Amino acid sequence: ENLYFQGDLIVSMRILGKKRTKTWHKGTLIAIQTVGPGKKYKVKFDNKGKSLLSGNHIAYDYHPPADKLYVGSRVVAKYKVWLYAGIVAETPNVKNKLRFLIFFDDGYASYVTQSELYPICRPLKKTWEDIEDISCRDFIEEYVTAYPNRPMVLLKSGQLIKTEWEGTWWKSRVEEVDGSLVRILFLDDKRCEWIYRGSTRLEPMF
Ligand SMILES: CC(=O)NCc1ccccc1-n1c(C)nnc1C
Repeated sequence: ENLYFQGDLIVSMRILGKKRTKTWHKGTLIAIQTVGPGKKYKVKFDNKGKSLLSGNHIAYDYHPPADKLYVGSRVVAKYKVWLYAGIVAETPNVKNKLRFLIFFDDGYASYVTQSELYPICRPLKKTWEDIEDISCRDFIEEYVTAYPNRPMVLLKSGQLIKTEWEGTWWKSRVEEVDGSLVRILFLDDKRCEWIYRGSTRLEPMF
């Protein structure tokens, strides 16, 4: 059946849609289709294209209030400017300077503000089940379900550690700590990465 209304969605509303590049883009909802118990959403993008999308691949074109976001919430966030999907890992508190921690689907971790987030319209019941990479999906499942139990390593600037990258352990130095993230300098290539302090990639004991 073709619908005009579905929950709080209405044909002709402004929306974000996921493209095949995995980046998200502004568009208009032009149709809502039911296929059995399933639903699909047709989006005409502002520049290029039409797509027929599942409800976990569209997002509202506004910023969610803080009270609607939980650990595990499925969101689209500004990525450094692209829009990319992720999962809320922390909500604002004193220890993170009132920011949201986002774990992006590709494994990137960043603190963002509410103005950098868009809520996904119809997330999966287990929100991590549409993460493509099984290693990434399993980490997120474990993190979200164990929360607020979060084993982390206490690191300090200047500390020498080994950090995993592409299957091997590299000599590295802690440059800076920002809440639950640590900025690691790899000593061989002298390049930095922000890493979650509960990552098994971090080995201070060697
Ligand atoms: C940069 C970061 O720590 N992201 C968290 C994360 C989120 C999802 C999947 C993997 C990871 N991860 C990476 C990448 N390194 N360790 C872990 C855990």
